[PDB]
Amino acid sequence: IVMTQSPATLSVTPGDRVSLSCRASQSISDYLHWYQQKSHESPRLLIKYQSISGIPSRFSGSGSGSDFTLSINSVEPEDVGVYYCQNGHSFPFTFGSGTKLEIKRADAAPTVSIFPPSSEQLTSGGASVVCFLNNFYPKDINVKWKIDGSERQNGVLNSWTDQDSKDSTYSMSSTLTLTKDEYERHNSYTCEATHKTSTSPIVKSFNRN
Amino acid sequence: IVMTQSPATLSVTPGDRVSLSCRASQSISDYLHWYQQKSHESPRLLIKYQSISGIPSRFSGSGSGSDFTLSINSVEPEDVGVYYCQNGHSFPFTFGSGTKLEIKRADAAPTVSIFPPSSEQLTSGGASVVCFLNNFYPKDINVKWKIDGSERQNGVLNSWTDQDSKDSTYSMSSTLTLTKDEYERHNSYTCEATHKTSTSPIVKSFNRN
Amino acid sequence: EVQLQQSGPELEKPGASVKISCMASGYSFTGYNMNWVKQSNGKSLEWIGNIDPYYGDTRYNQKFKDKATLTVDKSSSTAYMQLKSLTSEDSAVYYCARSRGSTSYFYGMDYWGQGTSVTVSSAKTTAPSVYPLAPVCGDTTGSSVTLGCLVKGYFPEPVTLTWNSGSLSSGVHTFPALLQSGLYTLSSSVTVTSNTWPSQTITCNVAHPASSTKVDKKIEP
Amino acid sequence: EVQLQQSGPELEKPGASVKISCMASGYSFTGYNMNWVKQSNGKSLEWIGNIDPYYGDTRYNQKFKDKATLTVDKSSSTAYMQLKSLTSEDSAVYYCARSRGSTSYFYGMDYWGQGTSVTVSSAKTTAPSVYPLAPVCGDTTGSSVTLGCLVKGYFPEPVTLTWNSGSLSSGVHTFPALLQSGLYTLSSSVTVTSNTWPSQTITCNVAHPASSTKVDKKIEP
Amino acid sequence: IEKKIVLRNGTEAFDSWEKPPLPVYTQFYFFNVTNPEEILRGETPRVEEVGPYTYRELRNKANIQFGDNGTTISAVSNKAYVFERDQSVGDPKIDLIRTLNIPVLTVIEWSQVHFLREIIEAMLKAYQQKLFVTHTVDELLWGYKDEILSLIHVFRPDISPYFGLFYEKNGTNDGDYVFLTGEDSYLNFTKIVEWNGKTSLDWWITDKCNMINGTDGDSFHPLITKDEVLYVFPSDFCRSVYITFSDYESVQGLPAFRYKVPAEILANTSDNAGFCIPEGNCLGSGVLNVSICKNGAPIIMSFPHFYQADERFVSAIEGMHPNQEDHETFVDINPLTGIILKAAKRFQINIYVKKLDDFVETGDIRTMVFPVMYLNESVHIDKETASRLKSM
Amino acid sequence: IEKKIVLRNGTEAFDSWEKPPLPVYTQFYFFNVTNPEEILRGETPRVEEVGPYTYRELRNKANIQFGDNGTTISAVSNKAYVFERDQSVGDPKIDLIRTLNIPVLTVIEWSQVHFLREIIEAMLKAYQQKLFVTHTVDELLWGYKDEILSLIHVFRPDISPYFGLFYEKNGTNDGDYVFLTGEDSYLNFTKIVEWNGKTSLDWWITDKCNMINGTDGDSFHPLITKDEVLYVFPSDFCRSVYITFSDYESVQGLPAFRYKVPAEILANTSDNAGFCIPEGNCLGSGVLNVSICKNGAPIIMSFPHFYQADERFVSAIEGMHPNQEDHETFVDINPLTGIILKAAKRFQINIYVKKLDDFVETGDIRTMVFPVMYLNESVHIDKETASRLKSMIN
Ligand SMILES: *[C@@H]1O[C@H](CO)[C@@H](O[C@@H]2O[C@H](CO)[C@@H](O[C@@H]3O[C@H](CO[C@H]4O[C@H](CO)[C@@H](O)[C@H](O)[C@@H]4O)[C@@H](O)[C@H](O[C@H]4O[C@H](CO)[C@@H](O)[C@H](O)[C@@H]4O)[C@@H]3O)[C@H](O)[C@H]2NC(C)=O)[C@H](O)[C@H]1NC(C)=O
Ligand SMILES: *[C@@H]1O[C@H](CO)[C@@H](O[C@@H]2O[C@H](CO)[C@@H](O[C@@H]3O[C@H](CO[C@H]4O[C@H](CO)[C@@H](O)[C@H](O)[C@@H]4O)[C@@H](O)[C@H](O[C@H]4O[C@H](CO)[C@@H](O)[C@H](O)[C@@H]4O)[C@@H]3O)[C@H](O)[C@H]2NC(C)=O)[C@H](O)[C@H]1NC(C)=O
Ligand SMILES: *[C@@H]1O[C@H](CO)[C@@H](O[C@@H]2O[C@H](CO)[C@@H](O[C@@H]3O[C@H](CO[C@H]4O[C@H](CO)[C@@H](O)[C@H](O)[C@@H]4O)[C@@H](O)[C@H](O[C@H]4O[C@H](CO)[C@@H](O)[C@H](O)[C@@H]4O)[C@@H]3O)[C@H](O)[C@H]2NC(C)=O)[C@H](O)[C@H]1NC(C)=O
Ligand SMILES: *[C@@H]1O[C@H](CO)[C@@H](O[C@@H]2O[C@H](CO)[C@@H](O[C@@H]3O[C@H](CO)[C@@H](O)[C@H](O[C@H]4O[C@H](CO)[C@@H](O)[C@H](O)[C@@H]4O)[C@@H]3O)[C@H](O)[C@H]2NC(C)=O)[C@H](O)[C@H]1NC(C)=O
Ligand SMILES: *[C@@H]1O[C@H](CO)[C@@H](O[C@@H]2O[C@H](CO)[C@@H](O)[C@H](O)[C@H]2NC(C)=O)[C@H](O)[C@H]1NC(C)=O
Ligand SMILES: *[C@@H]1O[C@H](CO)[C@@H](O[C@@H]2O[C@H](CO)[C@@H](O)[C@H](O)[C@H]2NC(C)=O)[C@H](O)[C@H]1NC(C)=O
Ligand SMILES: *[C@@H]1O[C@H](CO)[C@@H](O[C@@H]2O[C@H](CO)[C@@H](O)[C@H](O)[C@H]2NC(C)=O)[C@H](O)[C@H]1NC(C)=O
Ligand SMILES: *[C@@H]1O[C@H](CO)[C@@H](O[C@@H]2O[C@H](CO)[C@@H](O)[C@H](O)[C@H]2NC(C)=O)[C@H](O)[C@H]1NC(C)=O
Ligand SMILES: *[C@@H]1O[C@H](CO)[C@@H](O[C@@H]2O[C@H](CO)[C@@H](O)[C@H](O)[C@H]2NC(C)=O)[C@H](O)[C@H]1NC(C)=O
Ligand SMILES: *[C@@H]1O[C@H](CO)[C@@H](O)[C@H](O)[C@H]1NC(C)=O
Ligand SMILES: *[C@@H]1O[C@H](CO)[C@@H](O)[C@H](O)[C@H]1NC(C)=O
Repeated sequence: IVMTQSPATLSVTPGDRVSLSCRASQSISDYLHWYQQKSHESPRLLIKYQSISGIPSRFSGSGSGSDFTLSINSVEPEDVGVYYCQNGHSFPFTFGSGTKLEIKRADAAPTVSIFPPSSEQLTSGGASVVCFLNNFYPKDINVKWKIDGSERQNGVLNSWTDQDSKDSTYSMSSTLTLTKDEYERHNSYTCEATHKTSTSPIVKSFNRN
Repeated sequence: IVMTQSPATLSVTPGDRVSLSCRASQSISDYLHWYQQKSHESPRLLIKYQSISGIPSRFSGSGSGSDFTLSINSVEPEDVGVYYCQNGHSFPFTFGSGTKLEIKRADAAPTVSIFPPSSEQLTSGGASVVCFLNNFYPKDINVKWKIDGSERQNGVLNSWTDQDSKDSTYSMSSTLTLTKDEYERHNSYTCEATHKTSTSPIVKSFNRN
Repeated sequence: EVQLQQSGPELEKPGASVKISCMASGYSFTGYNMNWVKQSNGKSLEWIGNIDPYYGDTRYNQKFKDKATLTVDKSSSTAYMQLKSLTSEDSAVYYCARSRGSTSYFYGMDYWGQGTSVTVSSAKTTAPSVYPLAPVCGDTTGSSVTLGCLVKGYFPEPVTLTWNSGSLSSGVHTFPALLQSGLYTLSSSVTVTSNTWPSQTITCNVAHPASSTKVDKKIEP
Repeated sequence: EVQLQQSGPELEKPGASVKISCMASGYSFTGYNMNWVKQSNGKSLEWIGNIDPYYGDTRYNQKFKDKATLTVDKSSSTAYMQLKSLTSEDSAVYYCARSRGSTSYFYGMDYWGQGTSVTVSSAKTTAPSVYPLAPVCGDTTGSSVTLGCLVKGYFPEPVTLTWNSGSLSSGVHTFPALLQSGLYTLSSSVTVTSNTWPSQTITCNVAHPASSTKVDKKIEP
Repeated sequence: IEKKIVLRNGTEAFDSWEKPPLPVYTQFYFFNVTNPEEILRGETPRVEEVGPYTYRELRNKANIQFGDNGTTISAVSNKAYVFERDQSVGDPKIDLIRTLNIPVLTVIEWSQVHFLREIIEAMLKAYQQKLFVTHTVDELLWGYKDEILSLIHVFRPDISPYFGLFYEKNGTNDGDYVFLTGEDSYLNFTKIVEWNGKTSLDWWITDKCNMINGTDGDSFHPLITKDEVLYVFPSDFCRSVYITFSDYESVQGLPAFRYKVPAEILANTSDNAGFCIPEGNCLGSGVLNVSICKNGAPIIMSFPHFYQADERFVSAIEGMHPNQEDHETFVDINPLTGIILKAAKRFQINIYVKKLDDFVETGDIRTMVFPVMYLNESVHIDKETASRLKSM
Repeated sequence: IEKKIVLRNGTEAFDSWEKPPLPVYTQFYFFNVTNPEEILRGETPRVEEVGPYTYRELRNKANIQFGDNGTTISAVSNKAYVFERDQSVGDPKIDLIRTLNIPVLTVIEWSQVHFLREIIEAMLKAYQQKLFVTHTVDELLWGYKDEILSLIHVFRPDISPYFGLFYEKNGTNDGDYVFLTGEDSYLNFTKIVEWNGKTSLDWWITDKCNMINGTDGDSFHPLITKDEVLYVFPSDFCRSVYITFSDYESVQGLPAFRYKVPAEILANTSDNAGFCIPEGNCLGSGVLNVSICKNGAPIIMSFPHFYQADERFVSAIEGMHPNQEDHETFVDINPLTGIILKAAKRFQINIYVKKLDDFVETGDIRTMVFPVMYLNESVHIDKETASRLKSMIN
């Protein structure tokens, strides 16, 4: 009953023909279902038995027995997500592992804002400083926290945004959480990010005044 | 199959007990239900087959064969309403005319209040003088609208409320509908009303000023 | 428990028809009888008919057999009543209540519904107009100060009224509706301490269902 | 319109049991199988089973099967899961979806409910303390200014973040939370033009279900 | 001087009328389902043409008694069916076909309309039923016992457990009849007056559509002119149908007129609005709901391969190729004597099918008019009679 | 000594063991309901006694093969009930009796727990049923067709359309039966070792309740002491019951001990807690839930008029007067030979009846153990069998 689908992450320019192969150890006749899941959405049916269905797009699928294929005429930025084939012929209808495709867009530098700890958090005993990286490509990026000449590799939390369905741009927050009195020992503070665009890193800083 | 029985009205007393009978054209054995309907509520069962209840408290039922009798041993002002029988025997069961259970109390002086027509009503073209007589006992009372010593028996509308559940007091609204031209010709407007609670007529008055 | 929610108040012209529902809840519907009762404003409680979901029984009183028909609903246990060839005499409040078994004598209506007002009249609806009733000038010293709210010429009944949206029920007095020339009217009175006013604002909260409206008038001292 | 509405997010002690419900609408529930699917954080859906209330059967996956008992969806309108012998590895999101399939051939899953994040852990529920994030000083003469919300130290998931009662949705994306010493932490970065600040007040709205909190902090200039 | 046609105990037309010397042949054509498993998934069906399976009719006239002054006559027409093999393709008792399980579609139409709604539904969930059955040909038209109907026969021993398109019509009649003979006038020769005790139908809506006009289609009144429109009441089609003139055509030595059914017998013309049994949708042109006269079954009547019909009825099924000279229904009469020479009446039986949420046996099936079987009933005048019609 | 009591071919005790000489008589007593409609209002029922319809039993045994060394025997006993009009009050084929429509309560139970849930419940809503039906006395215990079981006979010909209490129990056995004999030791003279291929019961919960201690019921082991707690397995009671000492009595010319049934049987001690098949939801003391015993019925076993039962069951039905010597069950046995002298065994059959919101047939009836019928199977020795018992020692 077990089945697998390749590959594991694609990149489309976009607007290209894409091949998505789903192969099953056992023969299924023509019962494949191909679902699509987005970021925070429940999966949705696309093609019923490698035949047109649903009602909202071009996507097409073919094949018979084993070795099935799902293909797209041209890729739009609103097709980002994961795709799962479905065994229909034999119980348990066994879902396949995810494909999941990344979407390729024009390289764009990240615009960064820096935020000192708020007056509310200071009088409470904590001192987390926040740095926001917004709308960039590609996803790969390294941030460098250095309070002064000293560099920080500890107590840094990084949360990544999944690319937008409208314009494929990633976002990211780099929070540097610190103890109140540990914050109150060094004057300046610097957040800076290094991207593929512009070997010179983007640098933002402030002082404790 | 007509019912009828001890019709139909009274005022026990925050103490003494009551009866309220019900007669049957046929024998009907022991099938009478005795519903209670308060002032503004749906009817609520009370006594089943001249013995049973439900969850309504200290009530009782006696009699069988052809005649029946309700009974309240303690009697408080909260059970002022109407009580109907129902033949459960040969349909269509039908009901009784009902008996309204009043309650006596100490004499009460009414709170007369007089209101000239509103300014928002005058710009709309009408003129009505409202006169309220609330919180009083007993029910018997009449009003007399005098304007410039006139008589004004026409164009008067009165509404009577029923006994309150808490303090057994009535209330009456009395409203003198009028045209703006008629209002703007005379100037003195009184709504005096006599009651058992006092010698002479209680009068709240005002004149257009 | 065992809620009974009846379909709201309805107006229909003489010769038309009305369908009301009682929409049961909180018990197994397939077991109980669900009687219908017509209590004219005079209270002349009348027994209309009996349905029986388990067997599809039909028995009605022969004084209403030519007028009303009772239908089922299985699911939602709802229960309908079809009033046919309306007369101004059918202007009534129609309740409904549970019963059980039969095949002989009758038991009793355990739990009743709220009631539906049926006005059979050939008059059009009319939006209520509300006029605030402020006391006479120079009333001045009193332990309490009484004031009123006038709702004139609104049809048809009913018309919920409330003082400061259910916060005030101390000295409130809702008066019954009286009508002439095909237009209902009423008023309401409430008594408050003399010192509050006008430091705390007082608003009259009325609402009409038949013509979906709801108004409010702050009292002007 | 099928409006498969499920359900409440939950937590439970290791070794306890939790029950879920799908409560579908818009179609005659009978003859529709109503499948259940679980999804770990690492996606890769796995199909647990179905019911099919018309004939009255059940179909489970054997290896996975010991844990869950898909009780009869009560031929009324609702689906039951009832997971037992909870393990920390079972923390995932549980979806459900109907099927029009008859007998041995799958007809695919028409519509899906939004799913329920079941968190198996023995941890206390805690309230989030939020801190508005105003940007530096110097008046930000450039076109755009950026603000943030921090909502640190809360449990469990999720918390709902909205800007200015929900009106402002055009320019902000919210970042996933991060497990830090048994608590959560997420930030949300809103971007607006400098034309409307700080005269036009923009505020962060944080609502935590489990702890029953509702915070509205105003960004100081 | 044409009184030799008149129906009486003496004339030579009575000998022709008690047992027609012409042999009538009836041939059945079934539609075999190629892809039954793909219809439930929601795809277009594919059917195959099987046949002919030809039977020969044994037409008699029993229970004859003259009425009134001799201006009316009564009789019942018993029809038997001898199996002719040399014109059939195979043995109907050996040759299987796979069509709709019509018995279980009727009990769902009875389910709704609250005939036994509660008990019917409960049995269905306990005894699972296939939407497509496979029975021999000899069983589909000559009765076969169904599981569902048999269990319903227990509660109500008035509905037979067997099912058949021509169930127990072998050797029996189709109601009482009384015919207007020719003394009155030649225009009502063998004309229909009364059927079973009701002067007119009452299955349909309008009084027009329930009227019984013309003859039973077996004979006509002499002196036929190409002006008029002859009306015919087939006992099976549940309505009175009229046939209009086409053009001249001869059979044997005799001259003849060619009468064919028009296309507005079945269109949604406002004249046929009273034929769709719910005031409103008439299901379309070229088709007729004949559910009321059958036992509530969702049976839909039409022309073979949906001839003279709409176009969405033909594309909704693979295998339907309508054309004239194959599926057209005609009657060739003699304009002099009104005696019929050659004919070909072609009816088709269908089942209205739709995906129903309350029942799984339908699945995601398309809403359509699924065909099952059709036939013609034909007659070709013998050679020895072509010389007998003589000396006017 | 008393090695004459064990059974081989030719022993005087073997011939009596095969075909019993003592005439066994069975008398049935029914409870005619007086106010049915009133019970459907949530009232207290009113029943009347309609006994006795005496039936003389014919006992004999077939299929007898001595196994092992001869220490084990196997047999099957038969019961044929011949009616005796003289000692009976009225004719069972004429007199009518009115109780609960037990069949329609059985399928409700089969509906309650599953089985043919939807199709019965639909059919019940289709075909109108009364709670109290009136059939003849002979019809109740010897079978009648009614309506439902005739219609359920169509879908599952498994079950029979006929319902009855002693339905077709004439001429058949109570299943297989393999006994012991006093060859190895007289202690286990007629001790049952296995009923129907099972060395223990399976109906109940705990291992102790499911045991089969004792004898078939109408024979005992010689040399009994007046402190013995003798066990006995009646097939109709679905459990092992024991009997203790009462007082001394002399039947005919022989001395005997009168053993009776204690109140701890069917009581509410922890020893009877394993019979609470509702898993610790036992009813009041004195009633046994022998539903699984019986098909699926909610048949409650008790002593006549609820003797040795709780006070709640007696007051719940008007017309119940328990007392000794009328509703006690006793057995007087010769202490020497252990041979039954005079015995009187009295069982009662009840039906659990409560009102259900899913069935209007119940109406507003009370939740109670409703009584139906009780019977006395009495056997008493005569002089020609006692004057034969002149054997003191030989
Ligand atoms: C081909 O031909 C057949 C036969 O003519 C058509 O079937 C008819 O049409 C529909 C079937 O879909 C039937 O209409 C419905 O019947 C149900 C049963 O009504 C009976 O039962 C109730 C209660 O038991 C009685 O009170 C009543 O007097 C009837 O005896 C009803 O459930 C429906 O009721 C109502 O629905 C709406 C409310 O939602 C109302 O507004 C309507 O006015 C209606 O009253 C409805 O009546 C009809 O009965 C069938 N006739 C027969 C003789 O069987 C097929 O539809 C047709 N096929 C096509 C494709 O057209
Ligand atoms: C006297 O003794 C008899 C038995 O000897 C008792 O009857 C037993 O007790 C109850 C009946 O009241 C039964 O328990 C119920 O069984 C139902 C059916 O279970 C079957 O069906 C399911 C689903 O198809 C199968 O998966 C399962 O394996 C079984 O085959 C259940 O559906 C019931 O659950 C429901 O009811 C209970 C209330 O009891 C609720 O709490 C539940 O939430 C749910 O709503 C329940 O489990 C039991 O099966 C009966 N046994 C027999 C052999 O009949 C009498 O109760 C007892 N009388 C007295 C007075 O003590
Ligand atoms: C099998 O089981 C049944 C049921 O228990 C027994 O039937 C009962 O038999 C006993 C003993 O005969 C009856 O008890 C007696 O009741 C008498 C009541 O009056 C009856 O008298 C005659 C019958 O002769 C009827 O015509 C009349 O209508 C009444 O029915 C009492 O008179 C008896 O009292 C005597 O004995 C007691 C002993 O303590 C003394 O206190 C008295 O003073 C007096 O001496 C006696 O109480 C009982 O009524 C029967 N029940 C029924 C329902 O009929 C069988 O006897 C039992 N065994 C056999 C072998 O059948
Ligand atoms: C009763 O109904 C059946 C069914 O309609 C009917 O049988 C049909 O007979 C006709 C004529 O004998 C057949 O049509 C022929 O079909 C073959 C196709 O395989 C063609 O080769 C024939 O073509 C010749 O004739 C045509 C005349 O227009 C020419 O166009 C052509 O070029 C050839 O000359 C001819 O079309 C038809 O196939 C059968 N149908 C079936 C299903 O068997 C029967 O005749 C009717 N009446 C009687 C008394 O049985
Ligand atoms: C229709 O009925 C007729 C007679 O009622 C049947 O014809 C006879 O069938 C038997 C048995 O096959 C033959 O022995 C006779 O010779 C037939 N009679 C004639 C005149 O040929 C006919 O078989 C029936 N048809 C069907 C399909 O049942
Ligand atoms: C039976 O009655 C007549 C046949 O003459 C048909 O109704 C006629 O319809 C045409 C066109 O609408 C009218 O011009 C005629 O006046 C109608 N006749 C009468 C007598 O009014 C009717 O349709 C026939 N029945 C059927 C089923 O066709
Ligand atoms: C058959 O004809 C009727 C009219 O006699 C059709 O009803 C009309 O449908 C068209 C749709 O193209 C509308 O424009 C008309 O206004 C409709 N007329 C009425 C009176 O409703 C009916 O739809 C036709 N049947 C089918 C199956 O199409
Ligand atoms: C069948 O087995 C024995 C009979 O001896 C009963 O259990 C005995 O109970 C007493 C006190 O309750 C214990 O002291 C004995 O040890 C028990 N016997 C054994 C072997 O453990 C048991 O209850 C009997 N069962 C029935 C249904 O009568
Ligand atoms: C039978 O006895 C059991 C206990 O052996 C009863 O259960 C107890 O009920 C009493 C009420 O009087 C409580 O005080 C105890 O706490 C209960 N104990 C247990 C273990 O449940 C049971 O109620 C008795 N049955 C009847 C019908 O009275
Ligand atoms: C016979 O036909 C004539 C003329 O067509 C007609 O007037 C007459 O009514 C017919 N007879 C009957 C009984 O209809
Ligand atoms: C009965 O005989 C002796 C005497 O008590 C006993 O030990 C033995 O176990 C019993 N025999 C059987 C077969 O149970």
